[PDB]
Amino acid sequence: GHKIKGTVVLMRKNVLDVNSVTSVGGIIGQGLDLVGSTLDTLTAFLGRSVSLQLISATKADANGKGKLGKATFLEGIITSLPTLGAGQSAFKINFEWDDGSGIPGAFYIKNFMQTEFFLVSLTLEDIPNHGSIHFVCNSWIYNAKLFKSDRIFFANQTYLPSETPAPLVKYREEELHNLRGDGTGERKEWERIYDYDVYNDLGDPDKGENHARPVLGGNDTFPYPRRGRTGRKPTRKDPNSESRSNDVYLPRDEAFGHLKSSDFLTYGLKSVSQNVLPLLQSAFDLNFTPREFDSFDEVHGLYSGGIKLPTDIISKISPLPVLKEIFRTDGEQALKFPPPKVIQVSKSAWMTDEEFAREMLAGVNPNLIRCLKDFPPRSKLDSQVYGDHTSQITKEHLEPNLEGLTVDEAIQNKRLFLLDHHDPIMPYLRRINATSTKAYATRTILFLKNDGTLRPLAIELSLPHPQGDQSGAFSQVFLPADEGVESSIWLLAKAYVVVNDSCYHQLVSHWLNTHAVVEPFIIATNRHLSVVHPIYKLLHPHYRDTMNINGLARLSLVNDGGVIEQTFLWGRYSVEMSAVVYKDWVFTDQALPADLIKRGMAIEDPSCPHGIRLVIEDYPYTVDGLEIWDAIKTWVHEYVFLYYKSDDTLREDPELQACWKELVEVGHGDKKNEPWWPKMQTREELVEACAIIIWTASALHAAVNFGQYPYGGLILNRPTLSRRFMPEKGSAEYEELRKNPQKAYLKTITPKFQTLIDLSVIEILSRHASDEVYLGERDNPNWTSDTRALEAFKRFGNKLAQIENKLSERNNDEKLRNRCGPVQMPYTLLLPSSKEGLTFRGIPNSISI
Ligand SMILES: COc1cc(OO)ccc1O
Ligand SMILES: [Fe+3]
Repeated sequence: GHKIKGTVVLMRKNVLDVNSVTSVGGIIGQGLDLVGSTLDTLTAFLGRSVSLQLISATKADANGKGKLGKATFLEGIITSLPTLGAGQSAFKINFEWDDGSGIPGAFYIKNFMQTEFFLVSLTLEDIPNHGSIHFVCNSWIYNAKLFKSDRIFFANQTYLPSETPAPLVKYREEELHNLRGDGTGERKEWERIYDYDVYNDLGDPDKGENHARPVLGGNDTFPYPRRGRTGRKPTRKDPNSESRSNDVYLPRDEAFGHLKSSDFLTYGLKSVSQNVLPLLQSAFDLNFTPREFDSFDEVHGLYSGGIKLPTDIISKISPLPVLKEIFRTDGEQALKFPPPKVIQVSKSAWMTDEEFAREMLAGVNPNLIRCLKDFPPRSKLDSQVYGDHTSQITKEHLEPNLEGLTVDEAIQNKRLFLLDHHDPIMPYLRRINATSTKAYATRTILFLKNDGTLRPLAIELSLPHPQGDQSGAFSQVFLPADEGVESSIWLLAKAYVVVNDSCYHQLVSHWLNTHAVVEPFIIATNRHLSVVHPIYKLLHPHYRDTMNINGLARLSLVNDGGVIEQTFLWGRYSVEMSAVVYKDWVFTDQALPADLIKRGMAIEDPSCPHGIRLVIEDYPYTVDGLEIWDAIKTWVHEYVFLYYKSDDTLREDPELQACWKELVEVGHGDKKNEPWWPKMQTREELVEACAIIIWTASALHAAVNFGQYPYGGLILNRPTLSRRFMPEKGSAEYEELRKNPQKAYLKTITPKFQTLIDLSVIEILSRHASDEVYLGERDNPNWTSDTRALEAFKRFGNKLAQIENKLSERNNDEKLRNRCGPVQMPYTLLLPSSKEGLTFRGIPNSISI
């Protein structure tokens, strides 16, 4: 018949593996672009090492399964190739194919090498009038005897759940079945089995009672999204907890390798909590560095001279992989930190009222503020009088040197806003304040001034059960002052609000509303939508490395004695408190327009550009994100209506339906009966659902994760812990504010040790890897043969490229100063593209850090 020409592109384990790639990190992509040939070790793949077998998409055998044509082995290396690129090795392989064998549509691969490799692609240079077929793989191929079923890959062509090619139908449903792989057994590194399980692996019951943590999800007290199932043996002292392991399983392929050493961020983070944390505390349990800061100047010295420690420790936390890049130093005993953008221009601006309020709109947590409708603000808590009652905010003390409006008119004109942190911490406060932490539940009323700037009017510091629990809310309301002890008091007052905000942001805005919430969709997508499905291809890029970064969090971030419990206010009740907040989480309210309206920050107004009128126009996060959200909406809508002819073609889609059902009923199973879930019946419901998922994985996480060090790298500006209560007016504490307010501020906020852990961790989190795939229409190569989709994708990147310039001119507009503030820090967090490193910009396609 003939002999089809195929070219296989792969990558060897050495190239992507951290343990062996800890040599290159200064520059990647270059180095003669490993054409494969030079330093030939590739002969190893030749011979009886790897075999491929074509599956016909047009010719079906006895039953109806496509005809397979002779296992062919790799023959020879292709030295160069126009589009080879770094770390890749090409191989030639011709297949025995007759004219009457049909068109290939999938292939099987066997790896007899005893050392996995990353298969990249396969291209076929056909026979009849049919063009070149491309197979995009990007998957690790492990030894052939470990599988029992044999790895299968499908060509470029995207087909609806019809599973289209008849000879290909049973191959499509079979692999999907392989992806679910039942729900029994312990998962191994080489497996690609996606399944759910509850959060029952965060504590360590065997090591103690002090170490057990409540089971998150599967119950009504602490509901939570499901997480990827790992099959470890249960804890001994507890059948419902999973035993800890220094290695958490995630389906192979969800774990992304890198070419550069400095890009294994999860590796850096694991090392900080395993090598750096333990080594760091010994120097404090010693005396090389005092346990506390004594002045602000001593804090500013962290990014200048750094912190001197015994060279014995430095020669240990310096030569190690990935950190050898992150950590700054001079030589012997001097761990420095890069200066955060917050003080690069002015070192004092963070203390200004205008900066404190501006950060509620353009900061690390710009998602909470809400337009105040009634007065005084009331709680949403139960019958414990203060929720039934309200807030004790002084209506007698609102609006000093500003507007001569009443509280009734200010609300009518929509000039009053609220940053409510009262309810979430309240029920755990008596418990939190029993430890070494002393916190308050807070509230802060802000006023919109004529110049467009926001200004905090009053802060209410509330405590629990003043002689009770019922009819309880020991509140105190503090007002702004610019001098005398009253100003040192006010400064401390803001630190109480911020300690609440930083913790709410870390656990909710960030971990919960992003990392936690997105994982069940990833499991749902892989278990039910075939790689070939159009929706699968729309979703995939936004899932990259999410399960891997989350697996690390469960292991050392949000675990029993992790960094989060040790650095944030909510302490050991950190994660469980976020499950209590999950209670109020509603999918549809995650869309930017809905969220804004929900918080009263925007009203529906058809005349306006995005269909909504903003209550505060100088609102960076909102103004910018609305542009990106709309870009996402248009792209998903164009993409969806390209494959779905009518609403009935959607309802007929078995893969899409089984996917959503399992997502609602299992993935976010604690909310299966929620009335707000979209029904996958209309095409506009699928557009909305997909837009929310993408928004969450890209722009929401970006706006939330990337300003962490730039704003919070200065612990004074974003303290994460409160150690003291507000100084008693006549006590020796009050006299200390008068004497040394700086040291008074330092004893109230996060201690020195925890500050070094926080800076280390949020420094890694806020950095962009060099091989980051950005929202800016970035994908990888030929993900689909559908020319129409490719074009709709280019249009997407094009509107993003235009949005970028658009955001750039706003930062140069001096009338919009909530974008810069006294700190002179232009809001660049929502710009799509970035270079690498601590760049206060860049929107990755997915939650990768
Ligand atoms: C537990 O949640 C977290 C997830 C993170 O991933 O970016 C980082 C810090 C966290 O506290
Ligand atoms: Fe993150």
